[PDB]
Amino acid sequence: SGFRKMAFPSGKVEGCMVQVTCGTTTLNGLWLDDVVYCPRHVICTSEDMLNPNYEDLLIRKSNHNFLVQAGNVQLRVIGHSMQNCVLKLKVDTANPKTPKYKFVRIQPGQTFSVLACYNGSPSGVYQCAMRPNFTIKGSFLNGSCGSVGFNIDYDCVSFCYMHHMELPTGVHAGTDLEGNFYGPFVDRQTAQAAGTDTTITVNVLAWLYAAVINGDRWFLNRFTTTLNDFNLVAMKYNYEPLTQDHVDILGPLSAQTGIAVLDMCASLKELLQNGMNGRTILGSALLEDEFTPFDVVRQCSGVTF
Amino acid sequence: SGFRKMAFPSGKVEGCMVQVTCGTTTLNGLWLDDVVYCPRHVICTSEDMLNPNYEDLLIRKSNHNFLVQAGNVQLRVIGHSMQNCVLKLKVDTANPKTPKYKFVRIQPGQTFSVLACYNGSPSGVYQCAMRPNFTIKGSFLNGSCGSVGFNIDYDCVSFCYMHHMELPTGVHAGTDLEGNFYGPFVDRQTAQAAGTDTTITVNVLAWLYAAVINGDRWFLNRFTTTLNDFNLVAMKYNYEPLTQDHVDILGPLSAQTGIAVLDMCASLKELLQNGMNGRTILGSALLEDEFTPFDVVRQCSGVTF
Ligand SMILES: [Cl-]
Repeated sequence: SGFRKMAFPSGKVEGCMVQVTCGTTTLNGLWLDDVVYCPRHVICTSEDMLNPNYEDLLIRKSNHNFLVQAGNVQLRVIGHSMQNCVLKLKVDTANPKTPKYKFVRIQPGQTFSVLACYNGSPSGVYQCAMRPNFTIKGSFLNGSCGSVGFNIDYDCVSFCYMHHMELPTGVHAGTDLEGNFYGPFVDRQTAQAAGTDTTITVNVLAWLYAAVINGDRWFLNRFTTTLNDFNLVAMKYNYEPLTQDHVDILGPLSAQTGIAVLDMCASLKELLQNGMNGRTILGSALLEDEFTPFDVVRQCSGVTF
Repeated sequence: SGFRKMAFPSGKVEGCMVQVTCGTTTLNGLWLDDVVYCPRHVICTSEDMLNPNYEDLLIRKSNHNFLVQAGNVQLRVIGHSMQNCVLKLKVDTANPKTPKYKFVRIQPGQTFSVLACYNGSPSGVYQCAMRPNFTIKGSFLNGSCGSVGFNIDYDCVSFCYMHHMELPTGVHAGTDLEGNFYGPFVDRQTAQAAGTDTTITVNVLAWLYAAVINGDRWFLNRFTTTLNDFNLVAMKYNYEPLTQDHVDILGPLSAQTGIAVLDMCASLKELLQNGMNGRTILGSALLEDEFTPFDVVRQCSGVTF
């Protein structure tokens, strides 16, 4: 029993964590086959970051200006290129430990695991989620850029994130592994605006579905509701509008528990209106929306990757 | 910035996760050099678990009855032995990926990371803590026995836990890697009693110290206190009594923040007496005691293992 914030096993991605240094700025990289993917603001100086002309700055750099080291071995950088907001550094060697992998642009609301790294050296792992406003609330210090997010399905590591910056709000922003920023964010140390975040409704209902499976059943009520009436309570509380596709995604869970989705929506409706009353569901005095219905089926199924 | 529940990089321990099967019961193992350490209730049947005579049961087993497989390769079990509540199975081979390691019996209150495994296949990782009553609140399903807890310091993997059973309370119990159960628990499917747990005080004060470093400063007050008066508020709320050694351990943090320990104890004292008032500290509406003062210095220092 028990529901905890679980993260995918990090070993496969650890082997690909390298260190890239251009000038004084040193950040992390990801070595898959003969390319080392790193954030492109490695080429900026201390006075370039408010508005860098990344093109001209890179035109001054050559291959030998980039210093890639996969731990203690140094890699001969034989090509350099810029895709969007990342640098793709061809190298003479292919990572012997290159996992079977795929690059993916996850949809807002889907969860992944971060291997927070500093100087190419893995430090630890934790599960973060792409918020509706394309931000992630994680744990990053200066030198964490390049730390990639990822999922693991059976044997494939589907990389989906790379940390780039910390926003004024305290949350963080990154790109996919093609360099396209999640959200409206650009890699320049400017005051950027993270939109009014919302609360992933399909994920709070799935974490409540988990509590029922793990003993916490006090929220379950006699009431019911309509999909539109819970969406009127939702809009008040700045929750994500619920669709029929959410109901169908939460179906497998709704059957293992025998509770209808719209019934669980009444129990949710009534937790928002009357609060928590000092009680705890699955160990939290708040409502948790960082578990997708797959994370709930997975931990309550004993999946192995 | 940001404080998240981080877990050590799992790669080094993943290579040592194997599968041990005796009869129908299949559980996980840990392969370090030429020994495979697994929970000893692998030898029990469906009608042996209320009160197994582990000695006689093992006397009927031989080496060939144990079926160890490190993934797809099968290991020739050449010796079998019982240390306390674990089985130590000598094998013809040494794990090529055996990390530098040490077995450790952690003290109640210290934290470690669990690589929850099923059928020898790592599933995911998360940070758990040995509660004052020698229980751990984690995420375990049938088949998770053998999942080892561990810490990583620079390069050494200091294994400290192995999951054995789920208690009636819903929490879980395990052993060190010598087989000695943490707590009063015996490996027999009986109704066992987890003592009245307490709240790790040195760890709530360190997670509050973290909030100050990461922006949350509303709990900080003008009041102060004595070490004995906060221990009288502590005993009321079933918190762990605070000692001078706790104060000295929280010293490095108290200096980076400029706030005295006993001052933070007044802010704590006043969160217990008047509650949280619906506010959140570092993202939780409760008080978190699963971060040791090292976990706070580590995440706010960018350590790399
Ligand atoms: Cl909480």
